[PDB]
Amino acid sequence: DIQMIQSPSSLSASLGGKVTITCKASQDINKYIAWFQHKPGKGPTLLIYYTSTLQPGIPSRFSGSGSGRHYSFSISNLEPEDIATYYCLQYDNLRTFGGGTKLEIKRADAAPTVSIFPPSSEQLTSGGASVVCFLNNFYPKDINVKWKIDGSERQNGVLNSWTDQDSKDSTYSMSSTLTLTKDEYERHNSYTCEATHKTSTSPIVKSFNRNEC
Amino acid sequence: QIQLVQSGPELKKPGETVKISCKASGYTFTDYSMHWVKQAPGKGLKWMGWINTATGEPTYADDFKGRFAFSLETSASTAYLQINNLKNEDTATYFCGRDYWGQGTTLTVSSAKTTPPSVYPLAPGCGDTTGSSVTLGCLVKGYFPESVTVTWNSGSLSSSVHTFPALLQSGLYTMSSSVTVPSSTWPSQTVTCSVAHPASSTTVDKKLEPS
Amino acid sequence: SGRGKGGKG
Repeated sequence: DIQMIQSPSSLSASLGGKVTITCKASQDINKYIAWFQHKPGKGPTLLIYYTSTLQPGIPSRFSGSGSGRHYSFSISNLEPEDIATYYCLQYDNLRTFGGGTKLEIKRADAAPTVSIFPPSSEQLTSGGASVVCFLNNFYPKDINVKWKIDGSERQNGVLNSWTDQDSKDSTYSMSSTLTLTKDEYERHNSYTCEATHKTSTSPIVKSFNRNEC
Repeated sequence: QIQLVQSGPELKKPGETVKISCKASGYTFTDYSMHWVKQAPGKGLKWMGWINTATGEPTYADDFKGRFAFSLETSASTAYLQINNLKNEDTATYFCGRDYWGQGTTLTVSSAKTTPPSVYPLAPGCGDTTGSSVTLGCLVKGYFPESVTVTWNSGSLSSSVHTFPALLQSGLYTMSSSVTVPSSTWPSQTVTCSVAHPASSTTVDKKLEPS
Repeated sequence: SGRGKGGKG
């Protein structure tokens, strides 16, 4: 019966910096708000309850304030392990979660490590030919991959998958797969993936050539 | 140490029933209410209700009135969530807790066909020097439903692993995983990917071999 | 067991 409007829905901030998240309740919730951290693959972690009280074991760089309908939550001295989605929770009248804030750490820009892989013998002899490029440990998240066969761009048959941001080094990784049939694969020689990213003024190019192996 | 341990992942068809367990330790089970929280794929947390662990009385949020049942086994310090007449839209990860929380139980509700994956090793082509590190991969293709677990050397390689989220490709899922090791250590120190697909009861190893 | 929040641990 109480709505919770959480803002912003996502943000990026530098290491060592301080961010603030807000929640607005539809009615006075009498300081009965809590804040949670939630990482993929794990249960939520309670950080703050009754607006400003720290859970035992939670560092004081987490803080909260507010009253009435308006509440705020801050993380100071940001570190890579703060990558998570944060939620407010009113518990004055039943419970309601806010919509969440996905937090990204803005580390220094990092170029991808690009690796290309030809189709495996097992996949080929079963009639398929997937060519795979890993673009690993880069920042920021935006990246473009172009595939070329014998020098000509190919867009049909490409699937791209990004990881979430890693706490180990605040980077992303992405996998790009060009899937052809064996029949079409064995009629061409050169297969190339080209990565366009903020960190390079020209594309990062990895290729292999069927006729050379 | 406060710990909540939930039962393992579940695969069900629409119309069936599932019962998920949440076993507490490290605090007095009957002194704190147990809450249940749903996280649908790609969505935020949604509160389902709570159970009074001193009386057994459950309270449900409006969206979870009807097919959902909270219960207890006080003597085993265990809370249960039962979902009757399962729906596709019950597909989600469910968490129990209050201040501390269980690890989550992932529930998949589907009537579609279970299909095992094909598992392909990704080794560098014969004509390229990778530098001081070498990255190896495994392509996991054509399976249903989610999920799969991909490990490297039975989990002993993990610091440099990237697990790429699955994508739907012609009605079936495809995912990949990479690992990176120093070039001096491969092929001399073997690297193998293992792919478990519990829905199809399959486990497949593929040794990575140089081209 | 209550409608409380926080303080466990």
